[PDB]
Amino acid sequence: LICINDYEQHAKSVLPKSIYDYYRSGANDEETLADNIAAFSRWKLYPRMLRNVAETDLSTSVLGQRVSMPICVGATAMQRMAHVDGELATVRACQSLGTGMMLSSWATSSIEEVAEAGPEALRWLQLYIYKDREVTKKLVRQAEKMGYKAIFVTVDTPYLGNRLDDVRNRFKLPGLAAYVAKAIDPSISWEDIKWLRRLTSLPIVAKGILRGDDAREAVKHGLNGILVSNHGARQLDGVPATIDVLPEIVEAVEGKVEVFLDGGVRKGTDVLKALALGAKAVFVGRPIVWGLAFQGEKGVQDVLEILKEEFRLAMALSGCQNVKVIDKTLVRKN
Amino acid sequence: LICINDYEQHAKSVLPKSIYDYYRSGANDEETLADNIAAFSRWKLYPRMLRNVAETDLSTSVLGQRVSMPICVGATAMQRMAHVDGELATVRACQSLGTGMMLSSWATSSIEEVAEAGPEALRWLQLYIYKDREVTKKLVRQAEKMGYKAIFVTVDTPYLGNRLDDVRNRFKLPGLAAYVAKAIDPSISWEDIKWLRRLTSLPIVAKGILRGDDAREAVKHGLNGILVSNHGARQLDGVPATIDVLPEIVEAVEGKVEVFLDGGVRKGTDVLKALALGAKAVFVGRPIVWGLAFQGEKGVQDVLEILKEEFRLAMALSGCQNVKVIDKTLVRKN
Amino acid sequence: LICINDYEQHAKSVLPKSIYDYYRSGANDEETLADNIAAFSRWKLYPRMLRNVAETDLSTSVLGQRVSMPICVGATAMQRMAHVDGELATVRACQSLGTGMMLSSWATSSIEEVAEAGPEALRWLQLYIYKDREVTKKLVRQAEKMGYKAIFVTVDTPYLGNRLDDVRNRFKLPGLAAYVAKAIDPSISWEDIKWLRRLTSLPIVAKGILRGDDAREAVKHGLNGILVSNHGARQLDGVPATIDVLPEIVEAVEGKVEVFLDGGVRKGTDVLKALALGAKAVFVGRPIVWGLAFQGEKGVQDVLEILKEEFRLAMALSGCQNVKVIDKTLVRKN
Amino acid sequence: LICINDYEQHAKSVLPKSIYDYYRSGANDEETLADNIAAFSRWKLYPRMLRNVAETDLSTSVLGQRVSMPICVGATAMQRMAHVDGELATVRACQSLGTGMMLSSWATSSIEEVAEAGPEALRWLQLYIYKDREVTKKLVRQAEKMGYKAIFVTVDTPYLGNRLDDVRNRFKLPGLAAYVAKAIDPSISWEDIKWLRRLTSLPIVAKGILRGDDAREAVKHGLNGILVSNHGARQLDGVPATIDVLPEIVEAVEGKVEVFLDGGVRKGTDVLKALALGAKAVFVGRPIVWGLAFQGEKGVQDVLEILKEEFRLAMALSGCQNVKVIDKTLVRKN
Ligand SMILES: Cc1cc2nc3c(=O)[nH]c(=O)nc-3n(C[C@H](O)[C@H](O)[C@H](O)COP(=O)(O)O)c2cc1C
Ligand SMILES: Cc1cc2nc3c(=O)[nH]c(=O)nc-3n(C[C@H](O)[C@H](O)[C@H](O)COP(=O)(O)O)c2cc1C
Ligand SMILES: Cc1cc2nc3c(=O)[nH]c(=O)nc-3n(C[C@H](O)[C@H](O)[C@H](O)COP(=O)(O)O)c2cc1C
Ligand SMILES: Cc1cc2nc3c(=O)[nH]c(=O)nc-3n(C[C@H](O)[C@H](O)[C@H](O)COP(=O)(O)O)c2cc1C
Ligand SMILES: O=C([O-])c1nnsc1Sc1ccc(Cl)cc1
Ligand SMILES: O=C([O-])c1nnsc1Sc1ccc(Cl)cc1
Ligand SMILES: O=C([O-])c1nnsc1Sc1ccc(Cl)cc1
Ligand SMILES: O=C([O-])c1nnsc1Sc1ccc(Cl)cc1
Repeated sequence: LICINDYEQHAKSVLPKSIYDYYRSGANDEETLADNIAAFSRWKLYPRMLRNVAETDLSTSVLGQRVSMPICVGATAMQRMAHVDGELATVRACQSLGTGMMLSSWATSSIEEVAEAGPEALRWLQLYIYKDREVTKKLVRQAEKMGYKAIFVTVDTPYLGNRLDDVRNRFKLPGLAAYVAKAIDPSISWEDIKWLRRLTSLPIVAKGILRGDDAREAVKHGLNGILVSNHGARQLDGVPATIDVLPEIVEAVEGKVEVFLDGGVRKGTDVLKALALGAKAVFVGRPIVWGLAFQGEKGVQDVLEILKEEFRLAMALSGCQNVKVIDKTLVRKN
Repeated sequence: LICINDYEQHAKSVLPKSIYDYYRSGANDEETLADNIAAFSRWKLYPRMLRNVAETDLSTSVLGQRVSMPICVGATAMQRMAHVDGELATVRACQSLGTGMMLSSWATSSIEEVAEAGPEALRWLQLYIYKDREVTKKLVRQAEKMGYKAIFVTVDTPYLGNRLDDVRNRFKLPGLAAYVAKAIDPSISWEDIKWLRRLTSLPIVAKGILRGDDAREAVKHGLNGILVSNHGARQLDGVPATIDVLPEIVEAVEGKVEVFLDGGVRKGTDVLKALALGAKAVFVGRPIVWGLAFQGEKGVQDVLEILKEEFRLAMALSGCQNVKVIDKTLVRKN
Repeated sequence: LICINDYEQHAKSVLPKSIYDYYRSGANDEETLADNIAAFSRWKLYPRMLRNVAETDLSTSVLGQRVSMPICVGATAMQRMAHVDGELATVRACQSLGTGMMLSSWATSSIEEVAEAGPEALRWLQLYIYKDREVTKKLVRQAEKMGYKAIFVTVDTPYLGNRLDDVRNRFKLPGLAAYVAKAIDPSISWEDIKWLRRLTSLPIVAKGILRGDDAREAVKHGLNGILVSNHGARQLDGVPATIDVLPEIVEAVEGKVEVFLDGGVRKGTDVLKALALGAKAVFVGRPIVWGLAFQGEKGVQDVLEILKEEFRLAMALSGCQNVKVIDKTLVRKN
Repeated sequence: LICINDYEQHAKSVLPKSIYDYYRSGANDEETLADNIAAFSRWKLYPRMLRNVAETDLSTSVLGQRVSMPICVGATAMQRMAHVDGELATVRACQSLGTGMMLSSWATSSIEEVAEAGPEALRWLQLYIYKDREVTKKLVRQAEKMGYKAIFVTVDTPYLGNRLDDVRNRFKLPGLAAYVAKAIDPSISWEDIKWLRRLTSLPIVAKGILRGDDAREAVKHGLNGILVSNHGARQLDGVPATIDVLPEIVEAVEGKVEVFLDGGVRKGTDVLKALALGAKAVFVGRPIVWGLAFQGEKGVQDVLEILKEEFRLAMALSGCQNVKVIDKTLVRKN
């Protein structure tokens, strides 16, 4: 297969409508789902010519840890619905490639099983502050023990988003909105973030910030990064594309913490634009799932290599031999 | 049924083309009809994270009177064409929900019958200043006697709008433009508003203002609110979407009177954007009619509950525990 | 028939493709043809409420002469291809309605025959400065003798525009680009306009100006008006919609001469927007031809009455009792 | 055939999908391919009236050499795939017309064979700085010996662009990305341009610059022109349309060297807009290939004459008797 969009159409075939719709969906009318993609098109590239691009180096670092490319795997729940191997395939592919994986909450594999499947792979844990604070506490402890290098706290889901396709055909695995309400605490504030900060010395990244002020607030509370994310357009519909908010957030943080982006990344040029606008790395969600549905582990590895090569070429044609050379002048919005 | 747009398609089935077309239509080319919806999409949401949203309270007040949500039923004529119960179903549903209903002119039920059907429901009367001033005078007196809490004077209809579908297949119930010309006085000015002001101490709201200067003029003449309305895009085609004019009107009124909006509200996020831009409450027109055509009273109650829950979720995901927390920074226009 | 767009589809039926295509076409890719219509949609209306609109008066004046409405018939060549009566039907309909007609060059009726068919109708002559100056001279003399009240000099056609459909199927009546090259002088400058000015004391209007500087130049050379026109999008494709250039031209002329508009007028609201932006009257081209193809004289009269009533309603709903009340604040561009 | 777009559809018929797709393609999603065309539509024309346009003269000069029109043939590889005569047909047609041809790298004809086929035709050579510097050196020497009047150095291809259709069906003539990597040196910098400058006293034009700073840098290094080009949208997708970047480049160069444009030119009005924005001449790529596929030499000659006449008419209708009269005020962007 040639590009990421071919993988989605192949996953559509191999997967039951019920399950493909769950992975594909955005919230309500899917205005933001469409805009995550479209916004990248509105950012035009202004490449520099005649720079030595012979040995294009894609390596960078995420929160102190080296990675082979600024493209890492984002947290998506219930990966075993896409392929029998699920999270284990994902993490093994990340290991092959030298990139990191964010293990999702409601993963279809344990934190321990993931660690063992990819012992040398870079691993981070995505987590919610649950009603039962002890559950959050145990997860953090387990992540520390099992060699996970960061905690991503998702802050944009006091309740689960209203995804129309999920209701039209009811859904379950051994609706979804009720399970979230029982477990995830809608009352949480910056005080509950102070608690999480004292709970661990691991780098914590606030996942799902879309506002400048909230970003400054994250910095003030001693967190170590912002993942600019609209939760794959699955939460509040009508929020801007994450590539559009990224500038405001990059500027608000004033270089004090690393800023990352997910939502809409499907091409090498997407990666380049995000890094030009100031993101340190990007995360992909759906593309990994589509890879998984096609060929499990080899599917994920293929998806990440297609993105890797596309990013290498896009870097080369922009006159960027390494990631440190990328700058704001490479992009301008129409 | 899941969302408001499903109700319209169901009403299309159950209703004769002649009658569905009457409820659906805008004026001339329906440019504004389309824009009432589309404009909401152009207003993007910038939600705050990590605010306590455990006990989301949707209650507010309209012209001194408490309501359960900032979503109230707008005036639409001839509701018995949609369902045998018409206005009686509508008002009973509003009573169940704790919201208000604007009784329309040319209602298929009397002011007295409506009052009795929903004695404890919040009720307002929509009215025109008719040629025969006594007819207007009696209606006002009746509204005072029957427990109606406000008068909405529609000021945007000196003549009836040209709705193409209404002419293509002639229309009637025991064309429409002739009945309006006989009854509604096209000569009326702010002097006729001075008259209406002295006529009653009930709160009067100017319904159908689209200009800043006209809004200031309404304030100057001692009226108690502005309903920013383009009459469901049924009057002058080529006027802006009401969500677009709302800022100019909110600013022109300088907090001296409450400002409301109708036209295009179909989703919880619509409600949120209107309130963010400064409206106190919104009115829905067509959605109530579609509810009525589907299941009469239960249909209207369902429509309003779908909107209610959608607004609750949208509020929660924006970090708004109550309506007093909503502010201008929640929205920015593309 | 209800609106102007219904007339075009009826004319499509009754006319041979060859002849309908000639009347319909724009130049090259028809970018401007589309934009003449579309631009009107981008101008939004901001109506005033509660102004006495009981006796809406549509009468105004064109170059000193009273007319019943600011909607007049523009010059279109070869009207007998659409209906046996051609120009005679057109002028008789204008007489019925109390509006003016611009007789076209290459009319399928003589200046004398037109004058006799509508003796009391307001008549102007459209003219080119031909290579043979005597032909232009005779036409001017004839127009003076036959009671024509103005000369419209078309200045945007040194050569005929390239209309793709006209070449695909060759065309003729007892190609077209060769006849223009033989007759119309491509060398003409403002000096040839000085000549035309001294030739007659009739009001002369420069037809087809699209630039501010050219408009000032027309004023300087003692002409009496500007018809802002892109020749029905038939000349240079990729020029702006005439409703877009009208502001720049209205401002450049500084109230020294009357300014008119044609191109794209199909609805009453079009007329209103043009007058709001400062035009004194508008001309319609194609709609008259479509009227003619449907019912000859009654067809033209119907077309003009539909426009008349639509303009009356649009005026009323904007709060304009007469044309003198229309002002720039009625419109704002998106 | 009437216009350039008819030629593409005819070439689609006569050519195998494999070969048509190679000539047609852009890079990745073809965002820029579409925008090269679309951007011209966004530049509107503001024609002057009543200027003597009797003897419209289209002649100008490219790098000191007279040409019959500001429309020249751009470099496209492997022209014999389109027609048995290939480059020989192209150059003979340019000779007939009095315009120049840029001979492409990977031409299906030798530099010597081209020179002989069109001895009196204006000829320039397009070239890459190859890994083997001697190959570049020989080409330059040969171009000097064989009467070529300029060297166009393509600077936007350190690696070949990723054209999806080329991979879907593999391609070859007695994939393509491997041949480029073996031959074209991705390491080259402005120092390798200094080398090329000392290598010849022929005018050198930097082909494929899209940035203002890079243009200034080209000027500083003693080059003689900039060809504003995005390589027919075949390299980095998501770069602006060349007509959009042309202003920034024209201004950055401050009249010190001639600036040219290719990419998207299909109509006479395109040529006019490019020259209005400050380009001295434009190059066409694909249209020549489509001409070639239809009727070889007569096909190319037809294509160039259609463009020539369309440009003549567009010039005339703008009030431009010659190319020296074209100015920035003729265009404004929407
Ligand atoms: C199938 C699905 C499940 C997801 N599950 C989670 C989750 O459990 N926790 C979380 O923080 N984000 C979750 N996300 C959001 C992703 O972390 C990420 O923000 C999003 O997928 C990025 O957008 P993309 O899919 O266009 O790459 C999920 C997204 C999808 C598509
Ligand atoms: C069927 C129909 C009848 C209406 N009748 C009246 C009316 O009698 N008086 C009035 O002031 N507005 C009337 N309106 C306008 C509504 O009060 C309200 O402005 C509009 O419906 C809001 O737009 P919406 O339908 O998109 O919610 C009517 C609208 C419709 C659709
Ligand atoms: C069929 C056709 C013939 C025309 N003939 C002339 C003409 O002879 N002289 C002239 O100045 N304009 C001519 N025009 C342009 C019209 O005067 C007028 O500018 C144009 O029709 C207005 O645009 P509209 O058709 O959208 O109303 C012609 C237009 C059309 C459609
Ligand atoms: C078939 C094809 C082959 C091309 N080969 C070359 C080439 O060998 N060297 C080069 O500098 N540009 C090459 N180009 C780019 C052209 O020189 C030119 O930039 C482009 O075709 C202009 O865009 P247009 O096709 O829309 O006119 C090629 C373009 C195409 C379509
Ligand atoms: O966007 C998404 O799909 C999600 N984000 N956080 S949980 C989630 S899906 C989900 C999976 C399992 C359970 Cl129990 C509840 C919810
Ligand atoms: O938009 C609308 O449908 C309306 N607005 N005011 S009356 C109305 S419809 C109407 C109903 C009944 C009569 Cl008698 C006249 C008109
Ligand atoms: O737009 C148009 O159709 C026109 N404008 N001026 S003449 C014309 S059409 C025409 C009619 C007759 C002759 Cl002989 C030449 C040309
Ligand atoms: O856009 C294009 O098609 C191109 N630009 N430079 S070479 C080229 S195509 C090509 C032809 C032949 C060989 Cl060997 C390699 C590449």
